[PDB]
Amino acid sequence: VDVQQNDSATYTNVSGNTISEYQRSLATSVAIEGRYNFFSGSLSTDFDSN
Amino acid sequence: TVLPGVEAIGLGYNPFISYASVNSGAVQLFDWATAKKREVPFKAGYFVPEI
Repeated sequence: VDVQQNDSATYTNVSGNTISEYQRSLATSVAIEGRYNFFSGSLSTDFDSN
Repeated sequence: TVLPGVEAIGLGYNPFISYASVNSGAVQLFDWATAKKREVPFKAGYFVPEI
């Protein structure tokens, strides 16, 4: 048997990192008024989406 | 003691497979366990074949 010295080392390192972020906002508002000498009217509407 | 590397010289070798490594090349051809040994002048206690 023929034995040869072969003292050796190898190293490898691979790493990946990722972040993804998405954001949305929506706002809506409506205000209405109505007037008559013997009547008053008001309406409001509000909407929010995230 | 034998000088490290005396097992690697005289190794039968293939030059195409790879650059200088003991993993290119097959088996030791020479009986240098048995040849006449000289001490190497710059390292006391280490010996090599006289050749």
